[PDB]
Amino acid sequence: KTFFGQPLGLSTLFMTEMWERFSYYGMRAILLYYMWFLISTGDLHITRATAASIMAIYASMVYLSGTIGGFVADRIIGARPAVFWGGVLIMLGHIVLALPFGASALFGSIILIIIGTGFLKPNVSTLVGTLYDEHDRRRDAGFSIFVFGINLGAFIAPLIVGAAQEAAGYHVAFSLAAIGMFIGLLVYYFGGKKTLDPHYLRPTDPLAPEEVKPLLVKVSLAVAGFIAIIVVMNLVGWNSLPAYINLLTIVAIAIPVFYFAWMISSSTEHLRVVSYIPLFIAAVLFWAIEEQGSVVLATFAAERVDSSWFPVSWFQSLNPLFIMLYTPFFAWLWTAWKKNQPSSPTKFAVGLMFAGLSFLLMAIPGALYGTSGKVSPLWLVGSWALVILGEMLISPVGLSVTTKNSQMMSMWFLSSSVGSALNAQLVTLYNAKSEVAYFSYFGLGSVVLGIVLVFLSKRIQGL
Ligand SMILES: CCCCCCC/C=C/CCCCCC(=O)OC[C@@H](O)CO
Ligand SMILES: CCCCCCC/C=C\CCCCCC(=O)OC[C@@H](O)CO
Ligand SMILES: CCCCCCC/C=C\CCCCCC(=O)OC[C@@H](O)CO
Ligand SMILES: CCCCCCC/C=C\CCCCCC(=O)OC[C@H](O)CO
Ligand SMILES: CCCCCCC/C=C\CCCCCC(=O)OC[C@H](O)CO
Ligand SMILES: CCCCCCC/C=C\CCCCCC(=O)OC[C@H](O)CO
Repeated sequence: KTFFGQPLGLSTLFMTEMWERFSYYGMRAILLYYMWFLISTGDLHITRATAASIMAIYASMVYLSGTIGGFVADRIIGARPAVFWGGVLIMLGHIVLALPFGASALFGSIILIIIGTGFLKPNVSTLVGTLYDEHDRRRDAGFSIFVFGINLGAFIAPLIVGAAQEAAGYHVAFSLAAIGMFIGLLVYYFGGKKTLDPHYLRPTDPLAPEEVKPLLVKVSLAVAGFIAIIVVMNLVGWNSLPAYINLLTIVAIAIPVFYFAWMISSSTEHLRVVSYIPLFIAAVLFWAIEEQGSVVLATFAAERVDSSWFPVSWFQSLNPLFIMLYTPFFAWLWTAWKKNQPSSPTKFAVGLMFAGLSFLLMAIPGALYGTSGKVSPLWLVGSWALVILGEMLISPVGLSVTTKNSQMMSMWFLSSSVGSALNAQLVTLYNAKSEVAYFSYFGLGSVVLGIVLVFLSKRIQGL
């Protein structure tokens, strides 16, 4: 008796992540429109450009805390309570938005989910591995099934939460995301006791008595500095929301920049570290375009599409839908393609070009029909079809390339945060008048950088 040939404990983690992703993407399917609504009622005193910028840097920070939660579980609290309390914090963030408050609660909600997701996201995946003994061949299949639950929860969420918003408003819709995470907690708590190893109720590499003080020193310096920077900013008058967004952008980009300067400074090993830079650049750019689906394309869906008969947030389901459609294809493909399968950097290259083609595609309707009318939903369908096609190329191979150390490995995960941070800047350039320029410009540029990468793709391979 199994769960698709896997240990029964996988079903518990399948359900857990499905409902967490449900809560996350259900919220992000409507959060932008929600901010638009608050602005329209004079409740939220920002521009739409700023609102969209918030979406991007919010994503960026969620990914950033994700690279930290694994450490916290392994060394301090344990993987299983990390997931649980991470879940509680996520639920609370959604609770906060369900309350009769308005713009005043946006910050508290965002902070809660950033921290909570950071605790839950990397450690659920960790617990999936713990189901299999070392050298169990089912491991790949198991993680593949787990990912399917992630995509599934991301697919039904905008459909259900978006419908709820249309029916009963934002506060009810947000409460459904909260309920979703709660379901995840229910199945996780009572399901984990039955099948998860008690070993992971505690940290696996707990701090040694001599390790505690320098860690405390380390984290307290970082906080002190961060606080100091925020102090100076307010003194010199750089205390607007765009200013803080710029600060987090800087932090998000400085972290990998420092790591690269750190590695390159500290002979044969070296060339590869330099060799990874164009790949890391290609990763950031792909994620940038891909992350804009919930921001720029969300705006385009709400303003430029004949979507009078269905909740416009439903467009956010296309991303995980195409992932699920493409997945069993590429599974077969990389297997059947035995003879001369492309290298990992080529995938990176072609992947970025596809993401670039997705934006180029979106430039056509405005150039052909103008940007004052509305166009068919199919333009967006085609765009997501393309960029997900690019994801199938670069995503399954991403951590594979970069692992050919500990900070270096984290940097694949950070490419997601940096592309999103870059988005916090670029996304403010998009509007009705600049639409055709925006898409063409960043579309062509991405393709060319993919063109460059394929030229470079052999030297890097050999290394
Ligand atoms: C792997 C999939 C490849 C997909 C790439 C591109 C395919 C889809 C392109 C979208 C064509 C636009 C649809 C035009 C249409 O239906 O007519 C409506 C007209 O009013 C235009 O707004
Ligand atoms: C919120 C809905 C779930 C019901 C749980 C009620 C218990 C309330 C407080 C105590 C919870 C601490 C649990 C920590 C933990 O590691 O749980 C995970 C493990 O037991 C199962 O996977
Ligand atoms: C451990 C408990 C988890 C419970 C999750 C939270 C959900 C429970 C109740 C949801 C509240 C519904 C929203 C109330 C509301 O004001 O709706 C909108 C109203 O203003 C008019 O449309
Ligand atoms: C199995 C492959 C099927 C699709 C081929 C891949 C993409 C190549 C070309 C797609 C079309 C490019 C955009 C042009 C376009 O949609 O024009 C539409 C009309 O202008 C709308 O009335
Ligand atoms: C592999 C996909 C191939 C798809 C078909 C080729 C697409 C090439 C260019 C499409 C964009 C052309 C739009 C028309 C346009 O902008 O006209 C401009 C006029 O001068 C404006 O007054
Ligand atoms: C399906 C595969 C790839 C399809 C994408 C091919 C599209 C080719 C070029 C993108 C759009 C062309 C730019 C149009 C343009 O800049 O003209 C200016 C407008 O008239 C006004 O802004």
